Amino acid sequence: ARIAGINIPDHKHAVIALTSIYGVGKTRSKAILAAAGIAEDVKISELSEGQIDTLRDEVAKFVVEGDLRREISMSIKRLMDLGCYRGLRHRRGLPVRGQRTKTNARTRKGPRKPI
Amino acid sequence: RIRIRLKAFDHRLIDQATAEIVETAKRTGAQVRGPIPLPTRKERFTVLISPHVNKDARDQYEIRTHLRLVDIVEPTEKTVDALMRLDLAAGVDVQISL
Amino acid sequence: PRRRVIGQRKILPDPKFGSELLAKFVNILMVDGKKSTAESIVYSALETLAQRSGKSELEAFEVALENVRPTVEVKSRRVGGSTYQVPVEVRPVRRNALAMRWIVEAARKRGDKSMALRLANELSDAAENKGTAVKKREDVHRMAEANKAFAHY
Amino acid sequence: AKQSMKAREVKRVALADKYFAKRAELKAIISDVNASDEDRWNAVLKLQTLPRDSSPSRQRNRCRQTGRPHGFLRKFGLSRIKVREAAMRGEIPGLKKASW
Amino acid sequence: PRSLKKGPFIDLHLLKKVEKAVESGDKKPLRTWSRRSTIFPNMIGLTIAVHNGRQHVPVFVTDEMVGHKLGEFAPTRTYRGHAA
Amino acid sequence: GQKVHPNGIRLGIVKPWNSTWFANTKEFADNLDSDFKVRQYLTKELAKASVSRIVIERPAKSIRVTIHTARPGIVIGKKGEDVEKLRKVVADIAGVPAQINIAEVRKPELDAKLVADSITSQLERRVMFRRAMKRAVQNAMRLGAKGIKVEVSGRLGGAEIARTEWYREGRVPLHTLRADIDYNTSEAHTTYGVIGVKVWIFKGEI
Amino acid sequence: NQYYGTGRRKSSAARVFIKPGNGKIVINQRSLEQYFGRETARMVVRQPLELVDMVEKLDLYITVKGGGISGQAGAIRHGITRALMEYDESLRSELRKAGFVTRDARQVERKKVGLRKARRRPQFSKR
RNA sequence: CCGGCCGGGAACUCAAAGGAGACUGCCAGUGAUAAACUGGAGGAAGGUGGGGAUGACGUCAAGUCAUCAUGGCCCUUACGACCAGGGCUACACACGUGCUACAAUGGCGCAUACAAAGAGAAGCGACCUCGCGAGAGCAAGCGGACCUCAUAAAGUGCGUCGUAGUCCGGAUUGGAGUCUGCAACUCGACUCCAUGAAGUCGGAAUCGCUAGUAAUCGUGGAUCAGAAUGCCACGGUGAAUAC
RNA sequence: AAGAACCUUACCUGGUCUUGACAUCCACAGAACUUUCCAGAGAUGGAUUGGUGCCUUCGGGAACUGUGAGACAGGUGCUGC
Ligand SMILES: [Mg+2]
Ligand SMILES: [Mg+2]
Ligand SMILES: [Mg+2]
Ligand SMILES: [Mg+2]
Ligand SMILES: [Mg+2]
Ligand SMILES: [Mg+2]
Ligand SMILES: [Mg+2]
Ligand SMILES: [Mg+2]
Ligand SMILES: [Mg+2]
Ligand SMILES: [Mg+2]
Ligand SMILES: [Mg+2]
Ligand SMILES: [Mg+2]
Repeated sequence: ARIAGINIPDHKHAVIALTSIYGVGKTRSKAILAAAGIAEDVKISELSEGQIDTLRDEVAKFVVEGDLRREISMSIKRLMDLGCYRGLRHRRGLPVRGQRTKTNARTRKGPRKPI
Repeated sequence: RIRIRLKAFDHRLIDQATAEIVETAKRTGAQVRGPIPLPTRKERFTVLISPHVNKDARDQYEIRTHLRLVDIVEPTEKTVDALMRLDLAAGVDVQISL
Repeated sequence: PRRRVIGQRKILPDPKFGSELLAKFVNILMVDGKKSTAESIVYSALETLAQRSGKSELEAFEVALENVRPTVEVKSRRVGGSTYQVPVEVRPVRRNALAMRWIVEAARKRGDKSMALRLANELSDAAENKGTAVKKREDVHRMAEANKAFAHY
Repeated sequence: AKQSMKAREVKRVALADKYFAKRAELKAIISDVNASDEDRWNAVLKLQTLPRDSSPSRQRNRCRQTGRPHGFLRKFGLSRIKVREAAMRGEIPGLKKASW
Repeated sequence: PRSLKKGPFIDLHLLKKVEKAVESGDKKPLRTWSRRSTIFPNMIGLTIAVHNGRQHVPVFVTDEMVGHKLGEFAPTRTYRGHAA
Repeated sequence: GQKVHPNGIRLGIVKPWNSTWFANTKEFADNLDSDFKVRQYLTKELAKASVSRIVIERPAKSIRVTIHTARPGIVIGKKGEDVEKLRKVVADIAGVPAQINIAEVRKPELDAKLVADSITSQLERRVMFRRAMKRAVQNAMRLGAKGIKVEVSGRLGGAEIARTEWYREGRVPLHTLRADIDYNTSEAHTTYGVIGVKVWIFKGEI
Repeated sequence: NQYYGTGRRKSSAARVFIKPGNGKIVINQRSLEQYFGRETARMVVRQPLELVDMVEKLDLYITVKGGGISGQAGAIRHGITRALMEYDESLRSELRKAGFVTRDARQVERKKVGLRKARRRPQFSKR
C-alpha cells in the first residue's frame, strides 16, 4: 500500500489505486498490473506482500512522483530561461498551445479580477 | 449484352428518349429489358440571398438527375449500328457499354 | 390556446400490466426520451414495493397515488394591488398527473442510490403518508384552506 | 474583386500547370520511404527553390463572373449571388427552387 | 510538428548563409526573414537577426535552441498590459 | 417586401429553361462560363437587333444557339453574312462547332425583355418616364395581353430622391404558378445614374 | 395459402406472410424474443393477434427493413393488420375500432433554415 | 462453399413514371329555408391531412458603393502594382450564440441489434501487412441502386464502480508522434503516455417548444491541401401540458 | 465569412515598379517554348544551353514576348442621405 513512496488506497481496485501515483494513469496502471500478473479488479489490501513487491518493481520502471515532477519542472524552466514564445507564455501564465485570450483562458489566467 | 445509360435533367424528355430507344431496338429485331428507372440524384444547394449579412435568408436549389437503363440482350448486328447512329436529342447524355 | 384542443393523444397501455395510468407514470418519469430506461426503473420499483408490502403492484401503486392526489388547488386571479389565490377543484386527470409529478419530483430529490430504489421507497412512504409528495399535497390543501374565502368565484 | 486580384489568380494557375510535373516528382521522392536520406534532403531543397505560386494550394477559387473569393460553389464556378441570378433567369440547366 | 520522414526544414538561402558564415568565421549578424527555419546543430554562436514584422530581433544561437524554429525567439506582438 | 423571381419560381412548371445541356461535375463550370461568354457577346454585338431570348443547347461537343429576336432580317442580314460571323465567333468562344438559329418573335409588344429594352432606350433618350410607361402598357393591352405591370425605379427625371412608380392594367397574378407571367428586367444608364425597369406580362393560364 | 400484407411506420417497411400453423413468429429469420429487446415492441407486434384472439392458429414469416426498433414494431403491427384484412374481411370493424388499420402518417419533420431543428429556434434576446 | 450464393421467379420491399383518392362527398342535428358549425359513418388520410415554396400596397430616407453595376467627387512617381515577413489568432476586462459538464435515468469494460440521407476522378479509397493509435506500404473496385466513404449511436445482456470533487468532469500543461501543405514559431487538426483544473444544477433576470414537436443519440454534405462545438440536411428513441 | 499558416488580404514594416499585374490601340525588335548558373528574403536583375516556327499577298500578317511615348488602364478610395 506504499508504492513509489506514496500511500495508495487499500479499499479501491488495483487499477484505480495505482492511478494515485503521479505518473500513472489508467493505461500505465493496466500495463503494470499485466506485467506483474495481478488481476485488475483485486483490492490492494488483498494482495500478497510478494505481489506488492512485484508491483514496486514494475512501477519502478516508469518515471513517477518526484523524478517526473522535477523533469517537468526542468522542461518548463528551460522554456522560461530560453525566452522563446512558449517561455514567454509560461512566464505570463497565459495559454501556451495557441488558444484564444480575447475571452475564456480562465484556467491559465485565474478567476475574474475586476478593474 | 448492350447497356444504355440515359442521364437527363428532365423526366419528360428522358422518357421520350427511352421510348424511342426501345422502339428502335425493337424495330431492329432485338429484345429489350426495360426501361429501368435508377434513383434520381437530387443534388441540393443552399445559398444566402442577401449580398450582405442576413444569414437566415436563404434559397435552396435542387438539380434532379434522372437516370434510365436500357438492356439489349441478343445484340443484333443491325441493332448495334442503329443505336450508335440514332443520335439522341440534346439534354441527354447516353453512355454505351458492353 | 384560444381555440380548443382535440381529444387527448392516445396512450398505449404498458406491456407488463396493461394500465394506461402506469403508462402515464412511465412517460412522466421518462427523461430525454429514454422510455426503455424509464420502464425498467418503474417496473423494478413496482416489484420491489409489491415484495416489501404484499399488495399487487397495480393496487399498491393506486394506493400510493391516492394518498398523494389532491382535490383542490390554488390559481392566480387579478383584481388589484394583490393577487387572489382562488381555490379551484381539480379534475381527475389533472389529479393523477399532479400526483405522479409530485411523486417523481420527491423520488428524484431523494438521496438513495438507484432511482428504482428511490421510487420504491418514496411510494412506500406515500403508502402511509410520509413522503415529500404527501407533504406537498398537505401544503396544497392547507394553502387552499387558507384562501377558502376566495372560493365563491 | 479587383483586376489585380484576378490577374494574380491567373498567374498562379498558369504557374501551377507549368510546374506541376516537377512538384509531383519531388513530392514523390519526399513521401517515398525507400529513398535515401541524401535524396530526400536534396528533394526538399529543390522543392524550396521551386516558386511558391506553383503550389496548387496557393490558389483560391473565385466566382468567374466577379472574382469574389467567398461563397464559392465548385459545381457552378460562381458565388452564391451569381448562382442565384443565373438560376432565376434560367441560365442553369435543370436547376430550380427546391421544396421538400 | 513536421513529419519525421521529411526530416527537418531549413530554408535554402538561410542554410547557404549559415554554412558560409560558419566556414568563414564570426561575421555580421545574419539578417534573415526565414522565421520558419530550424536551428541546426552547427548554428551555435551565430547572432541572427530574425524578422518579426518590422524589426530584425537579434538572437544569439546556443546549444539548447537546436531543433526550434528561429521565429520562436523573435516575438511578433507587443504587449505591456492594460491600465498599468 | 421582396418578391420571388416570376421566372425562377415557375421554371419547372410553366416555363422552359434558357439552357438545356446536360453535363456532369467535370464539365458544368466550364460550360456555364462558356454559355455566359456567348450570351454576353451576342447581347453586346446585337444590342441593335433587339434580341429577346437566347437559348443554348450542347448536343454532343457542339453548341446550338437559338436567338429569339424581333428583327430576324436585321440579325441575319444579306443572305447570311452576319450570322456567319456571329457563328464563327460563338464557335471560337465556346471551343466547339456552333450552329446559330434565328427565331421569329412576333409582337415585340408582348415580350417583357423587348418592352424593358424599349423603355430603357427611351429613358436614355430622355423621354418622360410616365409617357414611356403609359405607352408600353397601352401597346401591350392593345396587342391583347391579359395583363401587364410596368415598374420604373430610380432617379426619375433628374430627381435627387430616387422613387419608384409602376403602372398596371388587367391581371398580373404573380402568386399563381400556372399563370403565364413573362417577366424581365433592364437597366438604363442615364447621365443621372441607373434606372431600373421591370416588366411583368400575364398572357394566360395553363 | 399464404396471405400477405405490407406495413409501414416512420421509415420502416414490413412484409408479413401469414399461414395457419403452430403459432411460430419469425422476424428476419430470427425469433421474436431475440429479435426485439423491448417488451413494448413485442406487445406491439402481438397486439392484433391478441385482440382478434387468433394468436396461436397463425404462423408469421416477416421481413422488415428501415427505421428503428419502434418503427419496425409499428411496421410489423401494420403488416399483420393488413394481412388479416386480406385474410378475412369480417374482423375489419374490430381492427378499425381498435385502431390498427390506420397507417400512422407521422414522419420526422424536416429541418428548416434559421432554426436549430424542426422548430427549436435559436435563443432570442432583445439586446 | 447457408452468403440471393448461383439457376430462376415479377409475387413482395424498393426505384421511377403515369393514374386514383379527400371533395364538407354522404348521414344526423344546429342554423335566417344561406354561409357555416357540432358530431357520425366510410376511408390510409376529415375538415386549408403534416411540412415546404409562395412575402400584397407600403414602413424603417433599414442593410450593402466590400459580390456586381453605377451618377458625382477624389488618388495617379499614386489612395494603383509586385514581393517577403507580421496582423486579422493580440487580453486587466464586458456582452451575445453555442459545446462539454456537474453524474448512478450514470461512468467503464465485454458481446450485440436497428437507420435515413448524402458525397466521390490530380477523388472516395476495399482487402492484406505494419503501428498501441493518429497513420504508413503495396493496391484492387468505382464517375457509382454495383465500389469506397462507412462497424450508426442512444438501445439491449453481464460485470464493475456505491455518492466520493469520485473509474464524474475534461480544461490546462510536459514529453513523444501522424497527416496535409514550399512551409504547423506567431497560428492546424489528430494520436499515445502523463497532468488532471473550475464545476456539486447556477442571483436579479431571461429563451425555445404543443407534436413525432420539445428533449436526447448519432450520420452526411457545402466551404476545403489541411483546418466545425458553426451552417445546411438525415434518420433512431420520444413525452407533459393546454381549465 | 460555405471554413485568415503563406494565398485569401483589403491592414502593418520594409525591398522594389511606374502606360503599369490586368484592356484596346501605335511603332520597333524577336517565333514561341524549354533547360541551366549567379546575386538577392523574395520581388527583381544578370546571363544563357538548347529553340528560331505555325499560314503566307512566298516580302506579311496570325499568334506569344520585350522595348519605346501615349489616349488610358487601375482604386476592396468617399458617398446605400
Ligand atoms: Mg472592378
Ligand atoms: Mg485554400
Ligand atoms: Mg444563427
Ligand atoms: Mg397561397
Ligand atoms: Mg452603414
Ligand atoms: Mg475574426
Ligand atoms: Mg473519465
Ligand atoms: Mg467533403
Ligand atoms: Mg474539409
Ligand atoms: Mg432529429
Ligand atoms: Mg496572411
Ligand atoms: Mg436605404
